[PDB]
Amino acid sequence: TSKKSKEEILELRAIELKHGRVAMLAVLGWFHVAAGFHIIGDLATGTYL
Amino acid sequence: KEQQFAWAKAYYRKYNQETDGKDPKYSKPSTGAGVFRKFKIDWPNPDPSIPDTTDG
Ligand code: CLA
Ligand SMILES: CC1=C(C#C/C(C)=C/C=C/C(C)=C/C=C/C=C(C)/C=C/C=C(C)/C=C/[C@@]23O[C@]2(C)C[C@@H](O)CC3(C)C)C(C)(C)C[C@H](O)C1
Repeated sequence: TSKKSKEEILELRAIELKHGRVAMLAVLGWFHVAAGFHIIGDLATGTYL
Repeated sequence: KEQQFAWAKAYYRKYNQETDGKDPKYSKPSTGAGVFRKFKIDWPNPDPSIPDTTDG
């Protein structure tokens, strides 16, 4: 960011925040499904995923 | 009157049914009878304490 302009810095922060939020939700869902608790898939496939 | 009610009884026996014929399954219990697993109500992550056998 040393040579970037303000718009580029704001876009970098937007990318960072989108990735961070997606990653937080991803970890939540990953642990949720790794604990079992995967009902949508269970019901859709008729079997325990 | 005896003949009248004899004819009435004949007509009753011919045209009337004891029961509507509803499926017996709707009368059988589901919970507490030991046959819970048949209905697959709690299949995802089933409760271990409930016996797996469906014999009742
Ligand atoms: C990065 C996020 C992310 C991604 C990519 C996925 C992807 C997937 N999940 Mg999900 N999941 C997530 C988060 C995520 N999950 C979270 C946070 C939870 C709750 C802890 C779950 C709980 C969950 C279960 C219980 C199951 C899945 C399953 C699945 C698969 C099928 C889709 C489905 O219906 O699940 C989605 C189900 C949900 C309950 C998702 C809830 C999402 C919350 C409410 C966040 C909403 C954010 C919102 C849109 C933000 C606003 C933005 C807007 C203003 C622009 C798929 C691979 C299935 C699977 O793989 O089974 C083997 C399955 O059974 N997920
Ligand atoms: C009736 C029936 C069935 C059914 C059904 C139904 C109705 C199922 C419903 C499922 C449902 C309701 C599933 C929701 C998923 C939501 C997800 C994954 C959201 C992700 C959200 C994400 C990844 C968000 C990301 C971002 O927001 C972040 C973090 C920041 C923003 O800047 C940018 C974006 C927007 C990218 C069975 C049970 C399947 C089988 C049975 O036989 C018959």
